[PDB]
Amino acid sequence: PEPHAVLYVTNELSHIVKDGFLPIWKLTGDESLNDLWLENGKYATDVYAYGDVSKWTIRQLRGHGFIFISTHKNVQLADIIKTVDVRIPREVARSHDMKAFENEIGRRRIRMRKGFGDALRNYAFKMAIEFHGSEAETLNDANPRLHKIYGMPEIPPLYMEYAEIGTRFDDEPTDEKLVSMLDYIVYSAEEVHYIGCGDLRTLMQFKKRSPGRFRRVLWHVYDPIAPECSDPNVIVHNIMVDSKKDILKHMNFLKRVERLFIWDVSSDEWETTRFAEDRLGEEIAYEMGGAFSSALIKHRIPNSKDEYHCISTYLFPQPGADADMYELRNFMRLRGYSHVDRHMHPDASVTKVVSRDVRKMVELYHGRDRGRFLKKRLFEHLHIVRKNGLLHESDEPRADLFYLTNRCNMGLEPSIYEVMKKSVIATAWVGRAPLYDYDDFALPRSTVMLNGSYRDIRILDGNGAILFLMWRYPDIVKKDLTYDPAWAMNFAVSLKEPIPDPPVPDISLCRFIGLRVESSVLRVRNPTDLSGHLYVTLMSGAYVTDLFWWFKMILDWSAQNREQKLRDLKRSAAEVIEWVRNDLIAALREYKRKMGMREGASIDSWLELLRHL
Ligand SMILES: Nc1nc2c(ncn2[C@@H]2O[C@H](COP(=O)(O)OP(=O)(O)OP(=O)(O)OC[C@H]3O[C@@H](n4cnc5c(=O)[nH]c(N)nc54)[C@H](O)[C@@H]3O)[C@@H](O)[C@H]2O)c(=O)[nH]1
Ligand SMILES: Nc1nc2[nH]cnc2c(=O)[nH]1
Ligand SMILES: Nc1nc2[nH]cnc2c(=O)[nH]1
Repeated sequence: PEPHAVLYVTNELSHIVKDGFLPIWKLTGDESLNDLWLENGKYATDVYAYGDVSKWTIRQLRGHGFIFISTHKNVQLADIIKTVDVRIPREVARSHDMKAFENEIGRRRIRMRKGFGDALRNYAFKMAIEFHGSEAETLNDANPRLHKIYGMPEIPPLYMEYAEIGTRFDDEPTDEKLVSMLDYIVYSAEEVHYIGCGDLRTLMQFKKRSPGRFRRVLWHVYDPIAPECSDPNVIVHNIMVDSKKDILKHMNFLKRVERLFIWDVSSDEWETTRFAEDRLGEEIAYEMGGAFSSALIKHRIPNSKDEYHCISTYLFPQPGADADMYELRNFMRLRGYSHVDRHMHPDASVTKVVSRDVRKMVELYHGRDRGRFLKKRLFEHLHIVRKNGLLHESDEPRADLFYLTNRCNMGLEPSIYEVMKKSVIATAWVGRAPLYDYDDFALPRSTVMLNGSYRDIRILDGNGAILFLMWRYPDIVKKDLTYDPAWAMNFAVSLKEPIPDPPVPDISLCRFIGLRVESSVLRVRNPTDLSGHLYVTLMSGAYVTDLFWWFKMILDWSAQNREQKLRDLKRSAAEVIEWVRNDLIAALREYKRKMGMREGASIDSWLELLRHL
């Protein structure tokens, strides 16, 4: 709503910037500390800035909201040598088009959006066990043997009891049929019996394509026509399969593992054959309900039958499958050991299918130039546990990311805070901007700042948090990590996180950019320094910082002593950019004087924590 980035460019690139209609800061590397804070403090939109920034650290530069743009991969600093955030392609200078240039900045900038979410996420796999409002991404980096991934993802087209279908959505071309099958089924199974594995280009491309989850799986692959395989996680079977005795002989019962059953089998004048192949695929699985958690059985749709039977949990259109291709896969969940609790997905049973309702089903969702999102929601739906955060009570520690402030959750604020009162790490939208690509609403910053900050719960804006995690967990969040601080500040981040001893006023906490431009706007629109300094932060709802800690840094920490207090920075490897109980309590009084009801206990709670400490 207010937060900007400084789009710092390098020298060769500078001259053009001068053309476009956004403001240009200019340096001049001297410039004492307190210049950059008052200058930067001017610009209300994003800016461009060029010139010598030798002397500064990075955290110092990110705290200002710098984004680094050059023809070069990097740029000298005082802290370290920072990988350029946005690299302009040569020709796409050069040529000085101002628009091509700017247009260029934005893309990468949205490409940057992931970096942020990532560091965060990455912290939480270092911390939490439950995850709520998850998706394919959080899935993608989950250790399924430890993490516990929940949410309510948007559900794919299914046949069962039961139809409702479709309805149709836009989609995109994806990995070929068979591979793209593997793609959504293989998430947590430790062992995989693949019946009918053919020439194997299938399975092999899966490896050459997504190697990790290939390699943490054991693969029995049954087929007469199957080749040899050097890969030692691939016990290859050249027997053909009519029974479960062909599969049983090859399992270790002394050890509990999640096993997966994939049946994809067809022979070489009509084809009941085709049929009693699939049925068997299934039957063999069904007998072995007891060992497998799952079955991705092939299921071609008959010509000669108007409605038929089968044992199934779900039925669905396979992504990247040819339009004419009239074959859905059947998914059967089963009783048998699993790291993902699938009980919600009903215990695979007998199912009457109206061929034509299935016919239509292929007709909406199949097509070579489709499948991308289908695949997601298939994958998403199969391996996330359908549970709802605001409502769910956890015995273990949890993470609550980028789902809380979604438009579905509207008006149920109370719960949201209760979450943030005890989530390892959760996040809320706060940005008051237009603001494309993102569908959330935002919380009054003030309200966040006050409900949010607890003894255990640290309450920063996204950037603030990034800075903090850099400073506290330097190798969950490398200093070099590319992210966009502007955007990072449309987020409110909470962390189960002790206030520092000593409460050193590190950038991660103490940034407050443009608080002066912020203040005077106040006075001319709704009128009425450390005392007032506080009132603004709240009145502005430009800022989301950790009240508690900030408090505790003032009275317990500053002053104290110029001498004795830097020193306790050194040391705490902290750093800064700006270089009494009776004051603050008035701030509060005045603030809620201007806002009964529309807040905020609490306040009351906060006041009565000074008038006690
Ligand atoms: N190695 C090997 N594999 C075989 C063989 N036959 C089928 N497959 C396996 O069938 C899968 C899908 O085939 P495709 O999608 O081309 O067609 P289907 O197998 O249904 O065709 P099929 O029923 O065997 O042939 C008759 C024709 O019916 C046509 N058809 C038209 N409308 C429909 C419909 O509504 N439903 C079905 N099932 N078929 C329809 C199909 O296009 C098809 O060409 C292939 O991936 C392969 O694994 C074979 O002889 N050798
Ligand atoms: N910043 C950000 N990163 C993400 N990574 C995946 N989803 C998101 C998101 O909504 N925001
Ligand atoms: N099946 C599947 N779908 C995805 N959608 C985005 N990433 C993935 C992935 O790794 N697997």
